[PDB]
Amino acid sequence: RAENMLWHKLPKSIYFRRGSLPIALSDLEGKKRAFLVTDRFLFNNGYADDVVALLKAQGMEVQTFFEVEADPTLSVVEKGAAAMQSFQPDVILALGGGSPMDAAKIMWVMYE
Amino acid sequence: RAENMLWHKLPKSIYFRRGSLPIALSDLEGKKRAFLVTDRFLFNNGYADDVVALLKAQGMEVQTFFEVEADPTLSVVEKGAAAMQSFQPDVILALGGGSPMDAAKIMWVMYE
Repeated sequence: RAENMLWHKLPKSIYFRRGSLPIALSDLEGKKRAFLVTDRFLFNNGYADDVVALLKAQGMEVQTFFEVEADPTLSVVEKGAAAMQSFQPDVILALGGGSPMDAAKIMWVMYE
Repeated sequence: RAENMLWHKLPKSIYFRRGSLPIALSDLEGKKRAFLVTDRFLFNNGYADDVVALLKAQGMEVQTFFEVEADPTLSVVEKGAAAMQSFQPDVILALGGGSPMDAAKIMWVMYE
């Protein structure tokens, strides 16, 4: 007979406004390698260009990965993992809605 | 002319119940050196004994510091900093209410 543990834990760091992006990423000093996780629709739009330009702003070796559809598959996850672990990036950029981010996380940890 | 940043940031990890202590500190594996920050009243009570016993539970090189009164002083802060930086602890244990904790923080960073 005994009692339990309940929980409340949060990510440490969050930003929120219009035009956050530049002032949000301003504090990104010497993190050197970067990797993009996104979808080809959004990457197709004039959106990824913005962030890679801001990555050039101090100049990062990056590569866009827009190769996830509506779901994590067990098929993109390993190609993305293999590609980035070929790259050995040191910062991972999750973009978008639903599938792009979490699959990244997964293959992210697969890099670890 | 431009807009600003507002904020919301939190410590990552918190526990909350009755008898948290053992199940809270259970996840404290190989952190090896420990330092106590407390007051001589509370240390005088049968309270510090409990935590140092649980520190022995896997066995930590620790030392109690109960030498702060109702306030940070500019006098205890440096003796505590000097003592711990003689010890080089790697985990700092803040105990109590008001003055004991924050002064620690201060001299904590003075160690850094």
